[PDB]
Amino acid sequence: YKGGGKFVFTQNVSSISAFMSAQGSGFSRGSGFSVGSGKNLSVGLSQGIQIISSAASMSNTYVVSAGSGFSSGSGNSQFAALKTTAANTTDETAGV
Amino acid sequence: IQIISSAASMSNTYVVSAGSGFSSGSGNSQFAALKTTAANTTDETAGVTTLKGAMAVMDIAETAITNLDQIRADIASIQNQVTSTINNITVTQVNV
Amino acid sequence: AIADSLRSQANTLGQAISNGNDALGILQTADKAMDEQLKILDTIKTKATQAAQDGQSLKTRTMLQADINKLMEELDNIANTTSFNGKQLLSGNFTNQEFQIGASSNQTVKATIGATQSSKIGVTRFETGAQSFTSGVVGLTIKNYNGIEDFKFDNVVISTSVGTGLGALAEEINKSADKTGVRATYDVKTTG
Amino acid sequence: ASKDENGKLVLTSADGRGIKITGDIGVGSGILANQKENYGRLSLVKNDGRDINISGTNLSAIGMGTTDMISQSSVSLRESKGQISATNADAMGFNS
Amino acid sequence: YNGIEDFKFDNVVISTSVGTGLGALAEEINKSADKTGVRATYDVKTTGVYAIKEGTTSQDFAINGVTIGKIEYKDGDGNGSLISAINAVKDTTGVQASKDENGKLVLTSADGRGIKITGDIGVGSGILANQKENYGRLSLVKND
Amino acid sequence: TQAAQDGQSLKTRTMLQADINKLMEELDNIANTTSFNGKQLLSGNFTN
Amino acid sequence: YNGIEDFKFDNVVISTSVGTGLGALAEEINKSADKTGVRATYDVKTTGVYAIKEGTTSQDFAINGVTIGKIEYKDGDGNGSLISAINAVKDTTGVQ
Amino acid sequence: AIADSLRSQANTLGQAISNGNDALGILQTADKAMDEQLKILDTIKTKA
Repeated sequence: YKGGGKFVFTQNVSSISAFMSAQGSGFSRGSGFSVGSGKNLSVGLSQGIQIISSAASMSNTYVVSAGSGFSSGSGNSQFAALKTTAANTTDETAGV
Repeated sequence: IQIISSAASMSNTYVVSAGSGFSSGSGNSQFAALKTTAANTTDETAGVTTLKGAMAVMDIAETAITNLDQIRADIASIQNQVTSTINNITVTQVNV
Repeated sequence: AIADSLRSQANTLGQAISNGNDALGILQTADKAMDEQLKILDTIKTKATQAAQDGQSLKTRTMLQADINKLMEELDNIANTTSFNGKQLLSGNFTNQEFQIGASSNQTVKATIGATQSSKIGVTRFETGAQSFTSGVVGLTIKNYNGIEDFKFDNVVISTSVGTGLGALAEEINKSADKTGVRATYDVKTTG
Repeated sequence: ASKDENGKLVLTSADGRGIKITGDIGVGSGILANQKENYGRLSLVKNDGRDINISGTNLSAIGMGTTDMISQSSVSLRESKGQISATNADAMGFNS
Repeated sequence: YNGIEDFKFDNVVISTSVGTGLGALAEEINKSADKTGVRATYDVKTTGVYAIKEGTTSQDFAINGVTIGKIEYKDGDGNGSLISAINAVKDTTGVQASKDENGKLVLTSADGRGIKITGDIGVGSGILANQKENYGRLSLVKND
Repeated sequence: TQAAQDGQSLKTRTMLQADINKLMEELDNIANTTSFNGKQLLSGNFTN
Repeated sequence: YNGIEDFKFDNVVISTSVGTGLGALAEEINKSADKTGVRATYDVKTTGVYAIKEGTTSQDFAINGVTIGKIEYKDGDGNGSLISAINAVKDTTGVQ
Repeated sequence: AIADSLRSQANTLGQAISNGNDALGILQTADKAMDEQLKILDTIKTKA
């Protein structure tokens, strides 16, 4: 799943709080797992979710800045590397 | 004698508080557990030490046998597949 | 060039044979281990049957339960113990394990030996309805009995006659036991 | 008809026909006016651990209608090895 | 593909059936391996996050088109009932439920058929509503 | 043939089917695996 | 645990139930031994001091939730009554 | 082509024998169990 760290969406939510408040997710006010309900799934989401706000501009998840060879609209925009602070991509044990 | 005043609102006999997943009008409202202070429900002796306990442990053991057979069948299927692969590889290596 | 390609393929297949033999060893070990768990579970069920009679007091049923405790301890001990060289086979951490058995890169078999611990094997599902005070012709339906369709029983009478009642319903349900996996019993008492 | 240990009155039905007393039994025997129409209760047992999704046509007669408090649960071997909880026991089939 | 012209594979269905999926595509790609130099494989898993909690599935929880039903699972899935009930139909669906080391819920498909769960699996298992429709990944490997 | 009898419940038939799945997987593996020096022989692209 | 990242286990209950305690923790740890290299065991005892004298337990003396009652024991427990009375529920409590 | 056709027909019949020897167990069990019901009805008619 696209680097072994957090999971990466492309939704249009400002933060995990509104992503839970929003429809579709199982965290709606009617459901049992609302924010502040003893389940404490907000921490679980914070550890394993990285929501890209707008796919048009994502410099906080991929190394896609101007100096990089992958600037949006400059070709190669779909090959940019993930960001180690955004995700939790760690190296693998050496070789075989 | 424990008289419930009205079936629409009975939070003094079953555990139907808002925190529980058995709130009325939210589904599951007919599976709520009794209240130990309201009724006088006490635990039972441990396991096969009672008659109905024994006749329940019988089914639990039957289901356990079922599950172990189901797992052993998977092991056996993998083993037969590996054996066939090994025969085919043994012939192909000679031909190569 | 062709000779070197064929030599590489012959060596890779010669190593794939050893990989297959190792996989066979692991799987045989796991199976011959699970055999004893099967026998232990049989013994447990036999003891529960022996205790399910009412010619035995609580003091002897307690010896039955003490024996079952040790037997189940042994079962989970076998589960958490059987291991090849550290790889615990019968515990639940042997999921999605490959064994390269091909000349090229990603040809392999896969092993996902399930978990066989006493906290996870035997999980039955009980239900029980409130004490019924009303009569009437009843027709059940166990929805999704096999993953595709429903399962409608026959209409059954209840009230007080010989061929009526919860006993009749229990007969009708236990009849089709092998298809639904749902056995039924009853308990009819009016205690003050 | 039988006499309990604590002195209560017990009217059991072997083949499950349902007890119905018509006349006045006489209070003081222990049987309230609400127990005169009795048909016992059903006890299903699956062997996989998923909810039996019973939905018939006339269900208030077996005591599993849309207004009947039913109990359901699933137990493992290790869970049976200990003390049977009060709700788990009612699901098992103790305490009619 | 060879310095002069292109190379068009034949169309390949995807969704959830036996002759579909990334495995059905990898077969086709690997078949014409000696002419393109491009060998392919696949990896079709669906791994939750926030390893696991206590919850229940909807009455009509179904996976790959076959209905399972309501399952109540404990905090760390001590019952193993969820894994057992998902695995009891593994050779009809194509998915094999498993419990990861960290406690997460792993749903893998051996022959690459694509996992598609319809009902509410129940948040608490860790499978977000953005994963209920998974068909895995592709992995090509050239050698030049 | 072994599962074509009615002394076997759906569970045992399911064990049969689960085994047949792995056997057929092996068949496909042989087909897509046998190759001389990249030339896949038993796949269908060894024509003419 | 290996040179790059950490290793998070599962949340394990402790208190007094069958599927709880340092036994459950040791199971959960020893399961993941091949990757971490950290096996585990346990030792759950409760040894008195000033070896033993004459005295009695309170009328509500209980252990792990099961009530035992009053027990009059001699100086060196010459009766063995204390040990026998505590052992009479060894397979319900888990305490020998 | 023939030997592989006979090798299957020999394997099948070899398995079909097991289906018969299992269809005998199911039938003998059902038969010897009816034996007691006949001795019961005999008693009822005698008691009547």
